[PDB]
Amino acid sequence: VDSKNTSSW
Amino acid sequence: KPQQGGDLVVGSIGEPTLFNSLYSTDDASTDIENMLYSFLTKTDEKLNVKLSLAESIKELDGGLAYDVKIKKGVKFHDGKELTADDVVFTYSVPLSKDYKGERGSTYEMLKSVEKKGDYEVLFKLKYKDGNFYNNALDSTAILPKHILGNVPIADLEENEFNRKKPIGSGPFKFKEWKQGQYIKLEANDDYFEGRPYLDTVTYKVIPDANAAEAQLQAGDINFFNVPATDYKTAEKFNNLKIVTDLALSYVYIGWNEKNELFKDKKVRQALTTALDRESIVSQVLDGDGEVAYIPESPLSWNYPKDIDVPKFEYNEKKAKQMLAEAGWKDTNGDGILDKDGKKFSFTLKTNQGNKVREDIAVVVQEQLKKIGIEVKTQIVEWSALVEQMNPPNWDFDAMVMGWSLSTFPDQYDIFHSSQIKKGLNYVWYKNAEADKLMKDAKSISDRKQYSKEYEQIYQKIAEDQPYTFLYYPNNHMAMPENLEGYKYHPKRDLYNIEKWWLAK
Ligand SMILES: [Zn+2]
Ligand SMILES: [Zn+2]
Ligand SMILES: [Zn+2]
Ligand SMILES: [Zn+2]
Ligand SMILES: [Zn+2]
Ligand SMILES: [Zn+2]
Ligand SMILES: [Zn+2]
Ligand SMILES: [Zn+2]
Ligand SMILES: [Zn+2]
Ligand SMILES: [Zn+2]
Ligand SMILES: [Zn+2]
Ligand SMILES: [Zn+2]
Ligand SMILES: [Zn+2]
Ligand SMILES: [Zn+2]
Ligand SMILES: [Zn+2]
Repeated sequence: VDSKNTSSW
Repeated sequence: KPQQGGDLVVGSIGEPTLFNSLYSTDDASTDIENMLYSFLTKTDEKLNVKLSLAESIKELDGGLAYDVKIKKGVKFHDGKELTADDVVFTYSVPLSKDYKGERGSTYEMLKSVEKKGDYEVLFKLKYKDGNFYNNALDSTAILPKHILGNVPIADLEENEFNRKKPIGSGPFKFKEWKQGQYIKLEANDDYFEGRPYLDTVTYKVIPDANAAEAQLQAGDINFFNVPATDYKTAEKFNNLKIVTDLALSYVYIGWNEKNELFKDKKVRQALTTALDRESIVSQVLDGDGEVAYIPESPLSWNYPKDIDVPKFEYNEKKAKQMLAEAGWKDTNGDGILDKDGKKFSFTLKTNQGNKVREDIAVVVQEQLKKIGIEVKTQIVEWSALVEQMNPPNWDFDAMVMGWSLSTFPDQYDIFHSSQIKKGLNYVWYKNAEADKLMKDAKSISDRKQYSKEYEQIYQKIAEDQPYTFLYYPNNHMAMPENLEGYKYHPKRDLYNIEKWWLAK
């Protein structure tokens, strides 16, 4: 599965 | 043993934008997509590719084609059978000249996609690229052609299907999206692997980590990624347990090279050198997390075990010297560096509700002030910030941000210069030598050879500092103490949620 902008951390 | 029933209420600090894997770029969207839709494959908690919608996949022509048989009797939420037509439709969309999404990288190796029978499809590739089997197949949500098959591809992203009328074949069906508040989904009674045990899943938008922690305490939400600083508080809460491990992610500062301030490699290296990243982790994460020096997660088989990359360890006087060498010095007694009639002043953005990142932004402002760099901080709502960073906007000077990394390690999507115009190279990074290495790496089949050549790519990215790499975060997943069937997945927080149940 591919890269995604992540909100957490 | 497993018991049907119950309602999970998942707290999220970011609101989704839309539910369509061909257009979404953000993890909140992706969380909902993985509940609504099905995928030919699925990467499990050990990061192995498993068949999901596919009955079988045969690699042909040394990796230049894939023959895929689809399970029969799978239904969309409208009761209609999912067939090869839907798979051919979905994967053909990004091959159109009219495709306007940011996910082109995932499909650019495809030459064509052909129907070979009611439940059979042949994928043909222009060249070998492991991203197809290892990323495209598990990332591509299958859409219903009988709904979307005649929408002009130029207009597909705007269609109401993607927001409040989605129809998928996944384990949960769309019920309601109350904008700014929640998305409610209901168990799909006709799901092909059997109905979920949970009756409903609610994705509750709370763009304030402290408020979400308070709701968790009160029982208003019952599933949440608790910030590390709140661990000792939350572990005392009633009716909950916390599962903790490394996330498949890193957090970074993206320096937008559209901005004059960040075009010079030596300046970017200086900015990293000016930042006490160990103190950031100690201060802001209470020591929970490790400083990052490589654009890959330690979980990855490709993570370089024995590489000495430049680290740009904190050294305030060296940063000052490097900036002076790069032409920056205060020439007007105002305390802030000056060059060619320009002052070193910019805005650092991050996302509303991530208190850790908000804190990091303030710490960066303070640390860079010490070397005469002026930073304004700005907190922006998640969906808006995603829109701002993406093409055609790139509307940021710098940002504190994270990646949920691909499970198949390939930096091309993020750092190859071809991905600036319509992909994920939001910071306008270009190293022609790195471009070549990343492109050529795609043809290397053996993993040892691949990992060995990737040492050079890591060196170049590290040397160039297109980002300041900050840390590798850990997840702290709070859930009901009676939740059974849960397995920790480092990328998908709600992995296999259809298999979780509440013991009663
Ligand atoms: Zn877009
Ligand atoms: Zn042909
Ligand atoms: Zn053919
Ligand atoms: Zn037929
Ligand atoms: Zn159909
Ligand atoms: Zn149009
Ligand atoms: Zn029912
Ligand atoms: Zn608050
Ligand atoms: Zn921890
Ligand atoms: Zn440590
Ligand atoms: Zn000045
Ligand atoms: Zn806040
Ligand atoms: Zn704080
Ligand atoms: Zn060279
Ligand atoms: Zn999530």
